[PDB]
Amino acid sequence: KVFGRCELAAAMKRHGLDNYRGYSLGNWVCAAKFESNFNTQATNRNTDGSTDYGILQINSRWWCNDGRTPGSRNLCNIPCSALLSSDITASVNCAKKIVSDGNGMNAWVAWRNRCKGTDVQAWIRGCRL
Ligand SMILES: [Cl-]
Ligand SMILES: [Cl-]
Ligand SMILES: [Cl-]
Ligand SMILES: [Cl-]
Ligand SMILES: [Cl-]
Ligand SMILES: [Cl-]
Ligand code: NA
Repeated sequence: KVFGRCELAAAMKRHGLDNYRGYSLGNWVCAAKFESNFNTQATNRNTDGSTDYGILQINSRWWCNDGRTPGSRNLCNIPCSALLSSDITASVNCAKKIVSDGNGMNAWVAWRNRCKGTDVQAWIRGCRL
């Protein structure tokens, strides 16, 4: 499922991401934007053998199980495929866990490089929320 911008904002908010751990909706949507282009089915293989999954490109090295990342953990306790669903609940819950890990949204390299310190609220501007 490729979400529209305001559609994803709405879904993220309904799942309590809005201002979760102090990050406004604009951050999460911006992050989704540059991480996956709003596509629940986005995957990317990393050089170390791990894989990024879903709308927030959650990584199998720590957070999910894809059965093909030797030495990895499954801290969100889900198969990585659940992160690819048209339903963002799993991605959202797992993201709440990541963003509490100690380093906030810096855990997403695209957020740090492309969203952090920008006018993130542009990302939810005009959305009926
Ligand atoms: Cl699609
Ligand atoms: Cl939309
Ligand atoms: Cl915002
Ligand atoms: Cl991650
Ligand atoms: Cl594995
Ligand atoms: Cl923080
Ligand atoms: Na894993």
